[PDB]
Amino acid sequence: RIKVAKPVVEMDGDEMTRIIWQFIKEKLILPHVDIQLKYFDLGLPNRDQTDDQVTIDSALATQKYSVAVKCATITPDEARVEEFKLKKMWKSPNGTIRNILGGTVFREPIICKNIPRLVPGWTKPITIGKHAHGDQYKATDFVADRAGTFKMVFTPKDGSGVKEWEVYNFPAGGVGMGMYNTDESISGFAHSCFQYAIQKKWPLYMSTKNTILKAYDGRFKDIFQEIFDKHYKTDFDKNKIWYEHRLIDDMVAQVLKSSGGFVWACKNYDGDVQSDILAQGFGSLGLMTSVLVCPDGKTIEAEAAHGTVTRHYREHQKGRPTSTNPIASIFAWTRGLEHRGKLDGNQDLIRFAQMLEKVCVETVESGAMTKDLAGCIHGFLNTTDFLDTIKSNLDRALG
Amino acid sequence: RIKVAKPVVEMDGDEMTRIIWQFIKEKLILPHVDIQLKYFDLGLPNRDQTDDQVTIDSALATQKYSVAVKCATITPDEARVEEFKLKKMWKSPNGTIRNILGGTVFREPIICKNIPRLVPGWTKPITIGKHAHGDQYKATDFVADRAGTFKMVFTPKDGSGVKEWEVYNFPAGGVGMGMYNTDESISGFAHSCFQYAIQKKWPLYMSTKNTILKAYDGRFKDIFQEIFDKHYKTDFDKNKIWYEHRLIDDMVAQVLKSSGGFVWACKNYDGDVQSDILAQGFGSLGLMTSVLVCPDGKTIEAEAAHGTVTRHYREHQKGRPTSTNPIASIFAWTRGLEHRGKLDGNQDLIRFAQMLEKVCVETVESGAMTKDLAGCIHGLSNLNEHFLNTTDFLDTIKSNLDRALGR
Ligand SMILES: NC(=O)C1=CN([C@@H]2O[C@H](COP(=O)(O)OP(=O)(O)OC[C@H]3O[C@@H](n4cnc5c(N)ncnc54)[C@H](OP(=O)(O)O)[C@@H]3O)[C@@H](O)[C@H]2O)C=CC1
Ligand SMILES: NC(=O)C1=CN([C@@H]2O[C@H](COP(=O)(O)OP(=O)(O)OC[C@H]3O[C@@H](n4cnc5c(N)ncnc54)[C@H](OP(=O)(O)O)[C@@H]3O)[C@@H](O)[C@H]2O)C=CC1
Repeated sequence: RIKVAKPVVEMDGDEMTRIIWQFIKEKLILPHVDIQLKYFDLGLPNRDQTDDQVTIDSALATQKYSVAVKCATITPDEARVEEFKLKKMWKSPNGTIRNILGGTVFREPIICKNIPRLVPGWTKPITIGKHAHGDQYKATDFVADRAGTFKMVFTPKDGSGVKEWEVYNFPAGGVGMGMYNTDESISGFAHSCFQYAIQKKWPLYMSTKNTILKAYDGRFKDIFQEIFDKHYKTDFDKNKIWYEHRLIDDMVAQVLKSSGGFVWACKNYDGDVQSDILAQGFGSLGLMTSVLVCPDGKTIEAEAAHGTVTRHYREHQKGRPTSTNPIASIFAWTRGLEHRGKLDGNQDLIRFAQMLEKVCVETVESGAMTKDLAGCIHGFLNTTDFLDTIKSNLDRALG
Repeated sequence: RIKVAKPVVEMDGDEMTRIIWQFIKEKLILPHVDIQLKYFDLGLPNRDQTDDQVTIDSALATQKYSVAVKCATITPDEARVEEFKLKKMWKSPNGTIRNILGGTVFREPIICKNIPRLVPGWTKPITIGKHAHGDQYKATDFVADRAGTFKMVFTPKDGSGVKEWEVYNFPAGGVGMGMYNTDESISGFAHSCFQYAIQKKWPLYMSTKNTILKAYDGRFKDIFQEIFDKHYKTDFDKNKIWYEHRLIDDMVAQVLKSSGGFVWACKNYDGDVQSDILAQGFGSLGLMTSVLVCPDGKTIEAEAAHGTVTRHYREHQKGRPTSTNPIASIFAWTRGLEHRGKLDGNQDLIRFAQMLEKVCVETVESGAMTKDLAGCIHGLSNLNEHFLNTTDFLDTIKSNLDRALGR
């Protein structure tokens, strides 16, 4: 049992992933790792009870202890309010955490040699660098229930000329929203993508729709171009790599037609959508890592890219067995452990974390998998039996 | 030559598509069809000169004559202002036309039997119903060059409680934007998708990110669900089909692992992105139709889903040969002519439009194709011997159409 000097922030979640998480912690991590966990229940009942304070606390603890492992959580809508008897529609915990921590979320597939791809052309993996700040996740939206003028107004701190924009004169009912991003957050996002692309010796592509959002998306295009020209142009030339900005509509088709082997800088929203296309295309949502790398180059939050997988939980609620892939949730733990071991200089912790990752891949390659992966092969084991095979193979590998 | 009583609005465009468009009109349409064409040059130099009035005018003309055929156009940014030396960064002509006309843009692949898919699982076609109004296309965005507060003001016209929301307090430089949609536009978009799904006898899926944009995306989900329960539940139930709302992140993955055969209602932005994933996955951006179906159920605007193909035009400008797929552009004319034929009752125009569509598919199926398609068969890196260049391919279309008209 490996002794761990510093703690790891643990963010418990919801539904099917909460079930998988409990097994990982109690049967895969804690039996072989003497680790202190700063436990934060990000389960929807606890978030409602604490009036979403538990979310902010888990993020501040992450900034403090440098490492977080997050279970998928429910982002409530009108239907969840009825289902859980909530006080209100709480903001996305992911949105709250990412806005507090900041940075770039790096997402990439967990490759298994035996799993056929839905996109055979993708011979090499692709990494998405998703901007973790602002945009839709920090937007203010409303229902306009009558006629009225929708205006935007920017009042500078320096008391210069007040700017005013008439967005829309509503003739009747509708919807409106406002959102923002900062030069400093875009800069940190840009630096992280150029640094990762150099490290991988891979070209970097950044996508926007600047032809439409000329000022909003144009700033992303401008900031990335400026930073490349000043700090990374020479390094990119030395490593025989390149940087290119493409329109999102073009980029997505370019990706699908490609053979992989590149870094893709995505805006916040595109990052979510496109990483799920990548994860599915390579094999499954259960086969993708997701790591938030903060601008300080020390703090991380590892998670799965998928959700609480509600549809599989509904079957469980009926007493029926399920076939939910836990590998991504396992990799949230291992990636959080690898980083803990890297900071502490604990070679034993890194070695265990690398070994649990390897057992996951080996188990799939040995023909033991969940329905999502069996479907890739022919068009399988239940959740608990696949997890038991992981536990068996990890104990067998520990000797 | 087929006589046509009523006119069709023709919106000319830019770069590679403008060259292709000239051949289509002069060598494929006009030699066989006596039609009045309400011409509008939406070519970037002309838009600048007329201060973008030509765009507004073309859209008003489409409302009058019920049919428009549009060539892909450049939406200018800073780099285009430098290149063309423009008066300003003019708004998207598509955004402008789409917001005046309104409706849903229906996008689907043009299927060729011998073209291998990049997504082999897609054994049946998929139609995207793209909301053509509001959102990022009617957005107001800005660069905040200094610290300051960004707030939204909603002033009700009835004189009731004026509302305020502070979006952000900028500590330094940044970006801000505001956007909207209407209940009327969402309702019309909903009705169009449900009706098309019944017509196809296909289930309908609508995607949003309502968990994040609880009010904005929530309105789409609510309006679609309201309209389904009230007007289409029985019609869907009798036709063995269903309607389902999905989160966009789940939807895109569900689509990629599907075998096709459904209608996908997309919000404005997603509609563009996902249409290009669909087009590429089925074979090419050159093999997809795009038709704007207005709320009046009479007015349409047919186009290609792709852009002006700037990269291919940059090679053309160097004097080098290009291999650009004109089929999507040909289908924009055929769909416009097909609809003109339908409204007027002109069966000979309908049959010509259908014949020219048949020629396109048969030409590719005969092994005569552009680089994009040949690359599906032989690989984009290992190719010159397996594809025809642009004009050469177009000459093959011309020859095969002549041969088809012969019999
Ligand atoms: N970072 C986070 O915490 C995220 C949370 N969410 C939340 O999750 C909830 C459910 O959202 P939903 O849209 O269903 O998204 P999910 O990603 O939870 O599930 C969507 C579908 O993807 C497949 N899938 C996802 N994960 C796995 C897995 N581990 N193994 C096998 N298959 C998987 C399943 O497909 P099939 O049904 O075909 O088997 C599943 O029904 C919502 O409340 C949402 O707010 C959503 C995204 C991210
Ligand atoms: N509705 C409209 O009018 C639209 C206009 N635009 C405008 O088009 C311009 C260029 O935009 P861009 O981002 O390059 O998008 P395009 O769709 O014009 O081109 C992107 C790439 O897709 C492939 N492609 C697209 N169409 C064809 C075709 N007909 N035949 C063969 N290959 C094709 C080519 O790939 P490869 O390079 O690999 O051969 C091409 O370089 C911009 O000015 C933009 O504003 C963009 C979208 C829509």
